[PDB]
Amino acid sequence: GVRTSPTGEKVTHTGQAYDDGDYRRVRFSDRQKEVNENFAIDLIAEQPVSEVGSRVISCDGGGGALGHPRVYINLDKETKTGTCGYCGLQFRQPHH
Amino acid sequence: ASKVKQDMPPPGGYGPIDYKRNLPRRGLS
Amino acid sequence: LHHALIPHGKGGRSSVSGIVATVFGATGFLGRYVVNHLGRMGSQVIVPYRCEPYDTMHLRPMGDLGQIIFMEWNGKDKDSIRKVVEHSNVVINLVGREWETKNFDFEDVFVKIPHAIAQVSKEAGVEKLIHISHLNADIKSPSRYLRSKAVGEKEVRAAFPEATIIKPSDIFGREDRFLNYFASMRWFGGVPLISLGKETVKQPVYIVDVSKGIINAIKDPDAKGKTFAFVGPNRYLLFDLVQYIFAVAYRPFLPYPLPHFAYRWVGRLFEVSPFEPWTTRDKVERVHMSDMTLPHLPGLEDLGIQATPLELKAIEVLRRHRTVKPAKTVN
Amino acid sequence: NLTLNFGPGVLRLVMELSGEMVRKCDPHIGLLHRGTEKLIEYKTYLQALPYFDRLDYVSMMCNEQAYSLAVEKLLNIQPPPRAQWIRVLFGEITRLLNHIMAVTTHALDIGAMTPFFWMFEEREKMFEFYERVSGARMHAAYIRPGGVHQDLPLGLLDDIYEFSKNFSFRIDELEEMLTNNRIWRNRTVDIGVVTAEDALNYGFSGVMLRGSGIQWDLRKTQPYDVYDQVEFDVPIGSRGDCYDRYLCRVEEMRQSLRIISQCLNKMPPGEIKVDDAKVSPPKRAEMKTSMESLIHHFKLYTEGYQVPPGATYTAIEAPKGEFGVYLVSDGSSRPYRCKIKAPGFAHLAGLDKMSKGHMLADVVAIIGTQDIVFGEVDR
Amino acid sequence: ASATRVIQLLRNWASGRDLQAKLQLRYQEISKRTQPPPKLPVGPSHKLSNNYYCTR
Amino acid sequence: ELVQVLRRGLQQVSGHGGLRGYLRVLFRANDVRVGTLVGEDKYGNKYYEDNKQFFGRHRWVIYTTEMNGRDTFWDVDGSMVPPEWHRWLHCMTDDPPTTKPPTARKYIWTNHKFNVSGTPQQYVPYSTTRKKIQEWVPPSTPYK
Amino acid sequence: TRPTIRPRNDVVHKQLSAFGQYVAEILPKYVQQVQVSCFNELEIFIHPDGVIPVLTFLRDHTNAQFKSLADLTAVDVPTRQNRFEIVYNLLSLRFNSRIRVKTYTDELTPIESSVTVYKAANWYEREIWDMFGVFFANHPDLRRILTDYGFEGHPFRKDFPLSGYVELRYDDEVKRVVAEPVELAQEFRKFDLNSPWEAFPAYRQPPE
Amino acid sequence: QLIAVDEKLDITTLTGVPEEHIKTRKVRIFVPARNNMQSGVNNTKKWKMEFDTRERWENPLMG
Amino acid sequence: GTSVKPIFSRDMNEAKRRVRELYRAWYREVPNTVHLFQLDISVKQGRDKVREMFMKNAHVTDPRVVDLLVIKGKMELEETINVWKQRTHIMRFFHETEAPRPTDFLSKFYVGHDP
Amino acid sequence: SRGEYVVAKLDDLVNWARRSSLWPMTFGLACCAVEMMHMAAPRYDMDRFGVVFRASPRQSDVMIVAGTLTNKMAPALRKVYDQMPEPRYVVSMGSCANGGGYYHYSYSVVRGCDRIVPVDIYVPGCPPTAEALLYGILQLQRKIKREKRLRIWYRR
Amino acid sequence: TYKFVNMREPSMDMKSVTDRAAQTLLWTELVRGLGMTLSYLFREPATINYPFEKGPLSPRFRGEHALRRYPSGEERCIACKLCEAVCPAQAITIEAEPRADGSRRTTRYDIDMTKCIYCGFCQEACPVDAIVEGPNFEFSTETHEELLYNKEKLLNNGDKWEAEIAANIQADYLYR
Ligand SMILES: CCCCCCCCCCCCCCCCC[C@@H](O)O[C@H](CO[C@H](O)CCCCCCCCCCCCCCC)COP(=O)(O)OCC[N+](C)(C)C
Ligand SMILES: NC(=O)C1=CN([C@@H]2O[C@H](COP(=O)(O)OP(=O)(O)OC[C@H]3O[C@@H](n4cnc5c(N)ncnc54)[C@H](OP(=O)(O)O)[C@@H]3O)[C@@H](O)[C@H]2O)C=CC1
Ligand code: SF4
Ligand code: SF4
Ligand code: SF4
Ligand SMILES: [Zn+2]
Repeated sequence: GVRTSPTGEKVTHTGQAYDDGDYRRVRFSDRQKEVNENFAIDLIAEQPVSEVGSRVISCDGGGGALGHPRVYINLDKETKTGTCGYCGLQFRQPHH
Repeated sequence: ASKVKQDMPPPGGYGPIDYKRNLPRRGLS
Repeated sequence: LHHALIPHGKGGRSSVSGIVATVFGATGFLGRYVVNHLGRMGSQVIVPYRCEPYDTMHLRPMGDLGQIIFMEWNGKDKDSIRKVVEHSNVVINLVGREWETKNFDFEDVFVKIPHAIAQVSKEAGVEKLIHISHLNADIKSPSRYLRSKAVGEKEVRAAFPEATIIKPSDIFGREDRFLNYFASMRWFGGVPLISLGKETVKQPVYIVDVSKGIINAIKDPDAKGKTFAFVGPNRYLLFDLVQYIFAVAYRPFLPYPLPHFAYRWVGRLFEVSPFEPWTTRDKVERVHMSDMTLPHLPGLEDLGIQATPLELKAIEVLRRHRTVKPAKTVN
Repeated sequence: NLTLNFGPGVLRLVMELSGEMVRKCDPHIGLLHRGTEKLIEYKTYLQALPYFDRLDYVSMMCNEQAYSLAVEKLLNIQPPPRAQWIRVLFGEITRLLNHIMAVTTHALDIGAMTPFFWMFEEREKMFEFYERVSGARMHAAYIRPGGVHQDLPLGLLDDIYEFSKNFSFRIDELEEMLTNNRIWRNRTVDIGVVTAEDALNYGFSGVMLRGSGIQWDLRKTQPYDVYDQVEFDVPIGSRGDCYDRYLCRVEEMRQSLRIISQCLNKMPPGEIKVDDAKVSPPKRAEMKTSMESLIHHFKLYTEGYQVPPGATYTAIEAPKGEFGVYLVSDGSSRPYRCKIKAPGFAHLAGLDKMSKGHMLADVVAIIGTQDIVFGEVDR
Repeated sequence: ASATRVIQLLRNWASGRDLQAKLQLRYQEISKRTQPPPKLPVGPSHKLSNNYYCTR
Repeated sequence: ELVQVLRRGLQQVSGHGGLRGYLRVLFRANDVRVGTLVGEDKYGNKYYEDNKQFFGRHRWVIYTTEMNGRDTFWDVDGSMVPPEWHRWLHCMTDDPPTTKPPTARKYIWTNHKFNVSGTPQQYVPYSTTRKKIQEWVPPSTPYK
Repeated sequence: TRPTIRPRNDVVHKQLSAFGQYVAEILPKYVQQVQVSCFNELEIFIHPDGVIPVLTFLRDHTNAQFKSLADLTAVDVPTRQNRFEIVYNLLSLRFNSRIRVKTYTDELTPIESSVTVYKAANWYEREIWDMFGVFFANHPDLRRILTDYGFEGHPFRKDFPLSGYVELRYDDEVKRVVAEPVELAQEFRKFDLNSPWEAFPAYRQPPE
Repeated sequence: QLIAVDEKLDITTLTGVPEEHIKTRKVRIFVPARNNMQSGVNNTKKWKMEFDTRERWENPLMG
Repeated sequence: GTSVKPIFSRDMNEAKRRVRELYRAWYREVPNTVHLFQLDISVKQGRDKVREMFMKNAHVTDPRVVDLLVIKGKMELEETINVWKQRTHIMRFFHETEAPRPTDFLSKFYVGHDP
Repeated sequence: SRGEYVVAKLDDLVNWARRSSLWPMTFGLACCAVEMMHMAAPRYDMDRFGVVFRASPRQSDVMIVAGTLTNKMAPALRKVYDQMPEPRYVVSMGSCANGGGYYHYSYSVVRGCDRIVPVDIYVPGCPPTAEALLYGILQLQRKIKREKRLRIWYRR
Repeated sequence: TYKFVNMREPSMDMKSVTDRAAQTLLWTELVRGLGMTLSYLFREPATINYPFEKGPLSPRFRGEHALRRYPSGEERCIACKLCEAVCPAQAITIEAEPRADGSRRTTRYDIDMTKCIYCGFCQEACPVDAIVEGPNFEFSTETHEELLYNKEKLLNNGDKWEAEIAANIQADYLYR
């Protein structure tokens, strides 16, 4: 989800870009600015919300011991969905 | 269920390992 | 003052001085000293080069990590000048050559290139421009070098009305072409001087003095549209100056008077060679010509610098020329 | 009487010579002083472990073991038996590496350069063993103050056995090149003779003692880990010169092969670090499944384990001699003081006496026979 | 080793040892670079009872 | 004997596609060995093996003559090998990526790049964080 | 005690305690304290005046004959009136034993050099002088051994900063290596790791 | 054997500290306050001496 | 009371005698050091530097501190005479690459926060 | 033109000659030197590339700084660098020489050898493997191949 | 037990003395050494054909650092700063803040590769396998600046090497 600054530089996923009067831009002339094109926030926003018929669900990020520490997520609040604090996957109970 | 599997010597051990100096005499008086 | 350009630290290698300087001609003799003085106090230096990267390698340790940026350029192209001076608030012009090549004469080096640099810097919004000419620059000088310098001053002032013009007088130093040229005459035996070197008076100036003067002119707020003359403390007749130089080098001195016309012919022969010439018609005329006196021009003392006499640095320059009685001065 | 300053491992040597004779030899050191002992005071014990790899670079594994033993003694814990056996096996491999380096370099300086290449092929194979067990060829950080970091991969013992059953022929080739060569004997025999009393008083250790006939070896006298469960002989010299020390070193390599064979055949099963999560970090799966394991992992990798207050002097029989650590803990997770004792320090301090009345070219042989690595000496 | 018989005899005579028995170049006798997974047993403190930390 | 090694040399000559290919491989890799083709790279690199050579010489790569944008006929370097063949070639595994391919991920680069030091594509470090202190903006209207 | 705990050795503990009492009895003029640690290490705390006698005794007595000097070093403890503690580690091959001898000094009080007892001390004391500034009287030639020539201060002192006061670079104007005040592009990050909730109750101090 | 000289101790000329890091510095001697996030009091037992805070700035490269 | 063990000198007079001996040795050595290291300074300013270094410690009234300083100065002279120092070590006494630090209040106020 | 086409051929020939025989003088300061010694070992055989083993400083072409550079050591390294014939290059090997490494915050360590001499190639690693150092040497060869002294002279 | 290395007495009978004289005059042991060198000349050299052939490595080998992500494409790093805490060289600099969606993520993750000792303590301290030491070792550089990696460089390295990194982790994770 790379954007472009009004000056012409690519805005990184952290949102950094030298302002127009910034001299430090001179470091990128005759060279390039290293920007990662895969934005994690957009990529995790694309994962569908899992439908589970349980009040509490466990998440380890997948892969067993190759994931993250296993955590338990409560799904009592119907207004929002449960989100893993490590991985960002979303879980929800089947309303209606 | 599955048993333990780690790096171990083979059953009966390894073959003997030479360490003594070997400087043979070719032979001529 | 653009917060990123607010000075920080204690004026050292990893400090921030708030100076972004593009130094044209930084790969030369005065360029290394200017870059070293800029980098030792924590400024960012853009060094435009036209030679081989290998020849600029010696400037790399003069700054902290990321404080020296090397950029390709050429004087015939305004776009390279633009891209090299886009982000600087200081531009220093040090481009010069003591001989004419098949690709660049004195007009290109001292008039067209300085004018292009000044025009592009003015369009780019550079705050300060510092241009170097000669003390003996005038439009009626016999030598084309000096005449070009006079023309260059006029065009730099026209393009950048707030430019600081600095007029040194025969800088001497470890990599100079003054003391080394006079001491390099040992190979040809007796030294040849027009009229036995008794008619021309020189006022040489130390290299570190000139570099510190440029730095302090950058620092000085009211030195915008001024013209400075950087000269040494003492004036010498050329004969006794060369005698002192040879005495310091422990070399035998055999000066013989030579006809001006004869000297010119000798200079011309050196010029034809593809490699850099030891002497040129313009060089012999420039060293035979006496140093001007401009008391009305602000000097090095006006920048808080006490000029160092040649007697303290002559040993440093001339020790490598070997294998006590300082000269008399006229003031 | 002419004075020469042979300047810049990296060594500065100021000598006064009367003709060909060496009248005085003065080593100037500190060209590799990095202030390791002061830097250690700003690290946790785990963070301080990798400095010992860099102390004596030729034999990285042994320094790890000495530091781990000191920390274990201060912690009042002991490593599991399999960890001890792995430690001793890799210490003997480390000894072989150091011995090859010391012998080949000594020969190379002496002007014989062929065995350097011949045995550096074997050194490369042992570097492969290091890398397979730890991921690094030489700066390993494998031996930890709770045991070892990781278990051996499933095919390492077989490859070590295959390597070790061919090494005696390489030693025999080195001897064929060196031991009976008359030039080598003339360069080494009766050079740098030191008496037993002088060696003891000057602080010498290791081969520098055993070349003079002193029957002393820390693995026999003051065994650590499992060295009391292995059988080997201690080579002893008779004349205290360079030739006897070379023979002792060559013999030691053969003994190391013997010990390696015993270690291979008697490697036990079990865990590789102490089953105490307040000292050794837990397994990854436990850290990702158990609350206590995650807490202990977090604390051991952020604060580190606290060592009870006290001071110890722990020494091991290193390839270059007695290598020791004087460790002072104030009760926190950072050592208060860590003084490193290096054998080469005393050996270089004795170089002046050892080179009395010799040629200038004998100084090179004496420096080679002292087995001097600069990083340990300067620290 | 892909060495001719005559060269093997010459090198054996020159060295005085039988080189083929103990070669210094690795061959198929070494272990495979792909290995089965391990199991890595647990230590003595992995008991579920009678394992209070104050006793160890 | 001698005739066997002579025949093996002539067979090495013939197995590279004649004298032209033999000279090409000789002047590009300083080697004329022939092995079974293990694999072909999407950038043009070829990967061969020969288990009869000693460990270290039993696997090798013949580099492509044209990677992303440069003529690599003479200027080859180790960073031109993609990660899967990198794992195979350094003996980190016994299985080539042809027999078992690496797991496919959307974020994994579809085009491997070599070392781009000394090139306009080189990496330039910079701070990735935002301004910490915001300066007060004076008003644009005159006060009196 | 279970397999994770280091085993004890009461025999060596008794032997070291008895020999410590023996040494203290023989030289009451200098021995201030005798201790044996729980991992069987014997230390003898002496007055600074007794460095030459005690060491000589431990080297030459038929029942001691500690003929090897393993290490000699100093420890800096700024809270003490006598700032530096001098530690001698001695090894006896005849009895296969080790001993530690401790004394103290401050910035200005010299300590007698022990090169006459052990030659190995010659460099060790030099290193101490370099790192802590402790002067040794009657040293054959006392000078810096580890620091650069002209280095100011003693780095191993606690109050000496980790990065020092000066750093070196090459200057082209003077064409040589020069020394300037230190300036770090990234300052060393000081970590506060010590936790509350004391770890070892057996070392608790009285609350005074 | 004893001088018995009467003067306050001063070792400034022997420590190698530069001049402007002796007279311009202001040390603080204090018992550190307890971290309010925790109840443990083991970090409030000893006295600490620390120096006055000086300037810290941003590296133009890497920030 | 306040009885302390001596280093070399019992009272200040012996300390000043040692100081004068060291000063004589340095003064004698300066010209040879200038010639041997090919220094571009003069003998006069080298002796001025020696005088300045001696005067830096003129306020010491403790004989133990005095003869410890004498020991350090003798070590420095030993390093200089034996040519264990290089030209850079000798020239470090002059601080030729350091820009001067102004002392007045206004300049310090302008450059930054450091007193 | 002939002039511009001739200078290119001569530049190619001189570059090939210079990069095909690189004679290094090795400053074996610390553990990195050991890996350097493993690159001269038979497995890698630096000599087979034209890179001679243990060249003299007066006839050396590239300086390899392999290990930590202390303050006590820096002037001698600078002096050795100043004594090298003009076509000289510097290769910084290892983290210590690159930026100070593990002893970066030390009172007695130069924080990177580029504070003393200019550096052409930085080889990362602690230590870099002999293979990594060989890669750095080949990278220096490519960098030498890329340079063009005669074209700059002709155009100037 | 102990062994004597040089405790042999030469025989003094006429035959042994004549044998030693023959060795002295006819240079027998020097010829033996020549034979050893000659035998070594005729065996196969141990040189490999770099860069076409590479030295053997292990899945545990530590190379250039990389930041990995989950299969969904979101980064694994959650800014716990354990790698920064454990780093023996203080080579890691981390700054973090809540993301636009409230996630705990880094805004700065720098590794000074010229301070790094490549010990691998960071990758074992990491609770989520976010920072790893990948298999690449051929990343030499022409300038000091390009060895000061920021977060973008490390994420690019991860995306570049993920296949091999994941294979190595699959090979070695049962030992960790
Ligand atoms: C008789 C008169 C003599 C006068 C003086 C002449 C001195 C001798 C000069 C003749 C020597 C011929 C030069 C040989 C160069 C060819 C080498 C070629 O194969 O190199 C390749 C070609 O690259 C370059 O294009 C070669 C440029 C060399 C010059 C080309 C021809 C110039 C000859 C002009 C001579 C005129 C002399 C005029 C003055 C008298 C690149 O390989 P490289 O990258 O390295 O290696 C990579 C490593 N790998 C292979 C393992 C992957
Ligand atoms: N005695 C003295 O030195 C005096 C000098 N000055 C003036 O001071 C300035 C600096 O002097 P100095 O350092 O001796 O000069 P140098 O000859 O040492 O160097 C001049 C610089 O300008 C560059 N340059 C020259 N010609 C061109 C061109 N056609 N295109 C692009 N760049 C070019 C050179 O780069 P490259 O190396 O790539 O050619 C070089 O770096 C000069 O302009 C001179 O007029 C004034 C009075 C006295
Ligand atoms: S860079 Fe690493 S391996 Fe090399 S000397 Fe320094 S610490 Fe040792
Ligand atoms: S490998 Fe070690 S030194 Fe390098 S970043 Fe990781 S923890 Fe720090
Ligand atoms: S890389 Fe791993 S250890 Fe480091 S901050 Fe991120 S999650 Fe924590
Ligand atoms: Zn999850």
